[PDB]
Amino acid sequence: CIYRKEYVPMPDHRPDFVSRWYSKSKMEGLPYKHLITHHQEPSHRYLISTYDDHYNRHNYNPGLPALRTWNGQKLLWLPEKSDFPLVAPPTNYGLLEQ
Amino acid sequence: MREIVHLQAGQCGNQIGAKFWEVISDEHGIDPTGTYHGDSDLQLERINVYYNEATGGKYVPRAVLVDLEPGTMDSVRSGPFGQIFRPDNFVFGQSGAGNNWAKGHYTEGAELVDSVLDVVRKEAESCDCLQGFQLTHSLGGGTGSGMGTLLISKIREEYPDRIMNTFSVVPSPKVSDTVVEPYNATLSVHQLVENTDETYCIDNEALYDICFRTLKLTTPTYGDLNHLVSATMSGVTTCLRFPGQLNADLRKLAVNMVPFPRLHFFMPGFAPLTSRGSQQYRALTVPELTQQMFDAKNMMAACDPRHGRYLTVAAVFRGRMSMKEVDEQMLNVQNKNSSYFVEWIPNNVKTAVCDIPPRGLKMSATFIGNSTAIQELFKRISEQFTAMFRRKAFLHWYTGEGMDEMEFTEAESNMNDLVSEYQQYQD
Amino acid sequence: MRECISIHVGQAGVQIGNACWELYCLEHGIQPDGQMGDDSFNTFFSETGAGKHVPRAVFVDLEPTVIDEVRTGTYRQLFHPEQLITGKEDAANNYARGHYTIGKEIIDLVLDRIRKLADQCTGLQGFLVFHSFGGGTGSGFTSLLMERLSVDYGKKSKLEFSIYPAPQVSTAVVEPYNSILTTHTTLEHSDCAFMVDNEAIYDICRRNLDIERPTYTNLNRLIGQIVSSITASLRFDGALNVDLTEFQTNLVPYPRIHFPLATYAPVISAEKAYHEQLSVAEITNACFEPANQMVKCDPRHGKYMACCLLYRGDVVPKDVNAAIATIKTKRTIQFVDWCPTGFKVGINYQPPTVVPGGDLAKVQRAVCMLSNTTAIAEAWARLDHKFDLMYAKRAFVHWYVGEGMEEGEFSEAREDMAALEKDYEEVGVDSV
Amino acid sequence: NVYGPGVRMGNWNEDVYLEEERMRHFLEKREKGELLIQRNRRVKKNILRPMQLSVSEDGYVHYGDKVIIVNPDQVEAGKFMRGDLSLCMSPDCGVSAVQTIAPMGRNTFTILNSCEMGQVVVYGQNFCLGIAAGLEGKMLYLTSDHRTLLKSSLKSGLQEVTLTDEVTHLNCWQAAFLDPQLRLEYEGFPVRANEKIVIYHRHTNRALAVHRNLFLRTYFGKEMEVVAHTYLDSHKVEKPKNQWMLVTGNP
Amino acid sequence: VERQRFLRVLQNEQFELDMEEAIQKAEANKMLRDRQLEQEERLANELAR
Amino acid sequence: IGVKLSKEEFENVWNLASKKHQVETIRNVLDEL
Repeated sequence: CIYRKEYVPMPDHRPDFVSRWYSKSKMEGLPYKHLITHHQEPSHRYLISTYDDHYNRHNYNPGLPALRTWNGQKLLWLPEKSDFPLVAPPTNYGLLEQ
Repeated sequence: MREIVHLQAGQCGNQIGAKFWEVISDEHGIDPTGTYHGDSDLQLERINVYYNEATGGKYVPRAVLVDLEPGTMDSVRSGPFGQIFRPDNFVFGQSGAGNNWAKGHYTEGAELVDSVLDVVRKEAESCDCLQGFQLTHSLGGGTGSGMGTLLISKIREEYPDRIMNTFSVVPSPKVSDTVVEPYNATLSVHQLVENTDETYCIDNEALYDICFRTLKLTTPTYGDLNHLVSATMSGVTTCLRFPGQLNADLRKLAVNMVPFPRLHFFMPGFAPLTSRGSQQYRALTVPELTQQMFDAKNMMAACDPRHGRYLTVAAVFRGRMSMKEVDEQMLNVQNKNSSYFVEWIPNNVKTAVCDIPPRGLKMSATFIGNSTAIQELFKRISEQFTAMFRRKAFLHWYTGEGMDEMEFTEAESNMNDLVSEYQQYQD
Repeated sequence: MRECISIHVGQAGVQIGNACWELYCLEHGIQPDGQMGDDSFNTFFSETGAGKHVPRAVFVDLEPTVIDEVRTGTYRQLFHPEQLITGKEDAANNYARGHYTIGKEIIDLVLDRIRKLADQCTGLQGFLVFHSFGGGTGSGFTSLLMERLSVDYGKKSKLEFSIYPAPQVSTAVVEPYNSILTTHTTLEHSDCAFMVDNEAIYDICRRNLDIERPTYTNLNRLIGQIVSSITASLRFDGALNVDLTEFQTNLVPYPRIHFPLATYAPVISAEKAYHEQLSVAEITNACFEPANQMVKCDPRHGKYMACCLLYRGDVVPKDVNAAIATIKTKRTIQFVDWCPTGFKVGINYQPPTVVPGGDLAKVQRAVCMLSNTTAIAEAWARLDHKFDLMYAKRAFVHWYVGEGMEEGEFSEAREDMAALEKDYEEVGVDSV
Repeated sequence: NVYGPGVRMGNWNEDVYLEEERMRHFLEKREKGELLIQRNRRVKKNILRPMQLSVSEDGYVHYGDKVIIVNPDQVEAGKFMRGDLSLCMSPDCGVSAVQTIAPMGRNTFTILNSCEMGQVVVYGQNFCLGIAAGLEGKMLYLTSDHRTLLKSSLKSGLQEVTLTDEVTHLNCWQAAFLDPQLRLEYEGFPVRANEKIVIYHRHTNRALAVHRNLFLRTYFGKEMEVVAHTYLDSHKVEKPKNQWMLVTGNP
Repeated sequence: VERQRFLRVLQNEQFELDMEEAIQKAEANKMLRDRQLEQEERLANELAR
Repeated sequence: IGVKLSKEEFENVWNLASKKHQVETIRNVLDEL
């Protein structure tokens, strides 16, 4: 009969597991979620606060200590203003220790 | 200096707070194993705002994580951040509501409210000093709009003193996703007015613009779009968590933004956006950030802001900056076009400062606005509403589990009188 | 723990559930002898101490040749010894025998095993009936069960995939009586009645898949894939999953509207799939062409009311919004005034697993629309028309009166159809 | 409408920059060695070290003899692991039983109140079982404590057995005979190598067991559960669950 | 269980894909070029000779 | 021509070329084997 014709068993029609797992990240995109909003140049530690920089830190170290040179094209006294100091490690003050 | 209690519900909100509770984990240097491996001793300062403690030095959030379906709760703790969320802070049923507001607000989403009400007072009484309640959900279904906007009526029964802030998702204008949206959109807007203070309106047609026209990708999806909303969240409360020049908070924001008992509907933004090709060709300074945060193309709602006026405008800033270049460019933009502000208020733009941007940005901002072209989002619902009520279509999902027509015909007389307030002050 | 206790009634029900449960045992690791990551096979497959999964649905036929052929086929060790129910006599193309005598003699073991399944479950959503309008076992036993179950288990979802008789061509002589009577007795106890035909699938199996001279066994797997992309949301994960309540609450506006039309979009063979480009737009514009409906009706004579796009596979969710947005800008696709949203989308990501050496290929994007239309009243007009020509002669009625039921059901089963078409005409107009 | 990766159509340029930066970051990670592949292969190579046991000059076991711990195939329920399970360190560390028979370095136990590094072992007498992770070079120890309300095994909730660095008296085991009318005659006899002997603790007097009925999916895929609970029948002799054999290498 | 397993698994997938495909393609191309060129060179020169 | 070949490999290549025939033959036998 045609039932005994068509319903011969199939040993070895293993279903795939891979297209579902890849459509998951087609929708999601797992490492992509900082490649969406990161900007400019990659950088791990960039961050420090204003009291600690201006007061306790005593300001930038490798910059020009006295000279403020007036440039040619753009009309500006930059080499003090242009730095916007970012020297050294961030604000550490001894709380991770405690 | 407070803590923050943050509520999440719906199939939406646990796919939005999944991105929210990991930027906060990024900015405080929180690894997904629970501990802290940040770099400074600045991040560890106000860790209490979002992170209770236990033994071993690990920090677990204040997360409330509720949904009728167990469909998405299998997906949020199967992410990278799975051992950072709380185990007994997943509250669920077995059935799913799915697009109706009867069995969210009265029966099937309702018996679990006593399983959300008695988890809040386990934690929100153990917090020493709270600023208020936050919520993120979608109005478009039956578990955010069914349970959360029910609970928004419930938790404001206890504490009237604190401040309700909301991260709502109104339905999109053009292409919608459900035939029964202008009921669940209609009934929860009339819910929101009495019991919420700064209601933020977010769309996905206005965000599928930004990942296309501005940031220039070719496959914008949800995970690409959930993160710009989750950039806004930590860009809001930047001064209760970090020092700066002029600190603001969620009670400083409400005084300078909402004048009125009823004129309290908002519109958000987020400033520094560009492509991935022009990453080094731009200069992230103040004359670039201010130039785009006021523009219509950089806005997270269905607002053309030129067609009306802003009564008020808020802001925040971050990053080691100076103040004169943020003193005059929000003074020029009030001056260069008086057409897009109303005359009877003397100032409009509030300025707030911090010291630190999100990790990777250099300087940041977050635009928050009380425009009166947000009434172009509540005209299309009331156009869609009464052009459905006139044929009385679909109303036997809405008499079948406990509501009447009198919960209906008064749920537009709040939407009419809202727009009847916003049109008085348009010119 | 979200099971779907399904019912298969009649020769039609067992002969389509052969291929349906073929696909359910195909897509998992389920062997055809009980034995065997994901644990979403516990929504159709129980356990024991030997790993042996046994399917949780009921098959009824009073004409036991098909059931004994199943019992002696290759699928003997897998089905339960008891949820396959036989008689020794058929209802034999009448409503009286199936509804009053042969239904009454054996409805109780069906209801016993339904109660055993329903109290061995934990998380049943509703009831899914596969039956036949045009026969004896699939109509009388069907309406007897759908009274005897809606009196007990009350308000719950009821979706009926129904093998409707063909518009022109036919198989048995007196199908108008046995269509009209069971329609009148199903309309008060239905929730959603999905409708399919046979020559309307023969047309598509000739003109799309290019195979000529097909069988019932080559027609059955297209319904066996339609039901699987219907139920796929519980079956695997996704982005916006679908419970059983949203069809029944998104598709029917009124008490007596509930007759949607089914259609299944990406129909093509193996030698042609590798050279055609499976775009989302081309799939969704094939699915609206009236040469691609499973029901032989023309939608241009009426208005749609509500749709349900249910996806499967590698959906790009922006492109679905773009596709609906370019559907909505056409005048050849018309809508009524009162539904301005008029759509629903459900999502799953798993690609459609296709039987080995079939007439279909490994599609990566499956679309099922289950939309309702007011151009099914035209289909009901013909089986009232045939009844009008037949009853005037009082032909064939003695077979009906000679097993208990009166002749006075024949007037009310036409008054019901007249009021139903009155409903369908008064709903689809404009109000001004 | 939509094309492939490389053809110069449409929005290709910003995506070219995108996979350029992702491809370069992935190459930086592979060059540094922070990728899951090379970390995982290094870990598994340092676990599955093909190393050598010690043959026995007689039938008997001495101290210092590098000796496998294995449980014989049994002929109660229909969940079952096929035959000769062995005791293996399964980290995440943990302890379980795996379908293996070769010494591979997470199998290999060194027999450690006795004194001499070579000394014949007897029934009813305390000893310790030692194992070492790769490059740590410090002796781990087989332990199990009296059951509390917070310290229970993984799948079954009986007394659990684990590995610890420290030294105590909750590390000493003693091995006896299964035939219960002869152990008081066997209290001082030397123990032959490959014979079926019960293992019990000295502080709890419970015994180490293998649960062939619940499975532990690991990275290696080989499955069982270990615990300590003494089992007896209705005839009150010890079941085949508790029999253990301390096999040595062939000559 | 599923979460951790599949996460690590697909991370593996992506990385492998990338590195393997790039390296293999590059090697194939350059090597084929070199072989064909040199073979042609020697054979033509010798035939001419 | 740039190919370093063993003596036994050259004898086998000549045998395979003579079996292939009732340069092209030598290059084809070296490519196949």
